[PDB]
Amino acid sequence: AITFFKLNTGAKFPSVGLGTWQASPGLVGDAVAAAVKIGYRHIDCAQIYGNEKEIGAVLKKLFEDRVVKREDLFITSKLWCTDHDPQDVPEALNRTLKDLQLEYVDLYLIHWPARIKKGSVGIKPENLLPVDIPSTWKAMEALYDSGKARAIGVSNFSTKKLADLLELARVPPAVNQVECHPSWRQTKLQEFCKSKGVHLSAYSPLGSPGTTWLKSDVLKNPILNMVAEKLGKSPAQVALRWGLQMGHSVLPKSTNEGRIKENFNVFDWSIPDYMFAKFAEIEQARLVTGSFLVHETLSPYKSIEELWDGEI
Ligand SMILES: NC(=O)c1ccc[n+]([C@@H]2O[C@H](COP(=O)([O-])OP(=O)(O)OC[C@H]3O[C@@H](n4cnc5c(N)ncnc54)[C@H](OP(=O)(O)O)[C@@H]3O)[C@@H](O)[C@H]2O)c1
Repeated sequence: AITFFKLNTGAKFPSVGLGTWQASPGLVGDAVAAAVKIGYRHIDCAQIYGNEKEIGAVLKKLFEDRVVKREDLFITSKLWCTDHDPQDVPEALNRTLKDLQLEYVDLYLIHWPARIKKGSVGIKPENLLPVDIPSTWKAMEALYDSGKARAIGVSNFSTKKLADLLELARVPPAVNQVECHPSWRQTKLQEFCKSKGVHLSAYSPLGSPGTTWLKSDVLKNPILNMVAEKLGKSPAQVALRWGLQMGHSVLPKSTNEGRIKENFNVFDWSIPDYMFAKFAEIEQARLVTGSFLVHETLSPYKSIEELWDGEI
């Protein structure tokens, strides 16, 4: 069925989470409510998504109304690039906790391996700062030690950056949340993660078709669509079930009730082995390049290639 994965802390991580990037403050509450009512037990959040207060207000209502108990939900949030200095780390989590109306998060992630100055809404390369992941991770470890974050992890870390952190960390990252879908399979990183006991969690598992500045080609892939037609499932369902069968969690985002439901119905069927093999020939390209962190003169990362340590 593949309904959860065990983290290196022992915690059960539900395998399908509701994504909330680009879910507006006006729509995200009803989306979270609908998702939890349908059976989702995992919500992927971030301070930078601009909607944690609205998520918190609905979580409060769901708990009060006895739809779910806090202990049965898995809530992830992420430390934004402005808040990597160790002094700023616990303040950043405390703001997220206040907004989400929680006493702890189940998972707290370093969102990207980069620092940015406070004080611009927009990102400009002038505001990029030198990076110090070991120092930031030590501050994350204190949040884990105190129970404010029951698990800590990273996001957008290449194999090399994750390896470098693992070599020196006291608390190993529980999760590395990265772009992963049939057009960006991440087999190298997944294998490394598995060997080290780190769970890989897939963002943009549908290829983020609603993002205007990305090509919308993942759910249109002919191999994927043939499998969908043969099994009587939607292209999104096939993409999601594929991810589960590859051994990673998936974080599909929707603000539409029907799609939220559709995306969760990925446990009562499977992609048969021979059909599954066909996915291996889908052309590969990374959609989310992290170009906002890349600059020839002003950044620790002079190119996209450097940001991903060649994983492009
Ligand atoms: N750590 C990171 O740096 C990072 C980066 C990117 C994403 N993420 C996380 O991962 C989540 C998922 O990634 P994502 O939001 O980029 O994209 P995604 O989940 O791959 O795709 C979401 C898009 O697909 C549409 N959609 C959802 N279900 C569908 C279905 N059944 N059929 C057809 N279209 C469907 C949505 O529209 P509707 O909303 O209208 O249904 C939306 O436009 C994010 O929301 C966020 O939580 C993290």
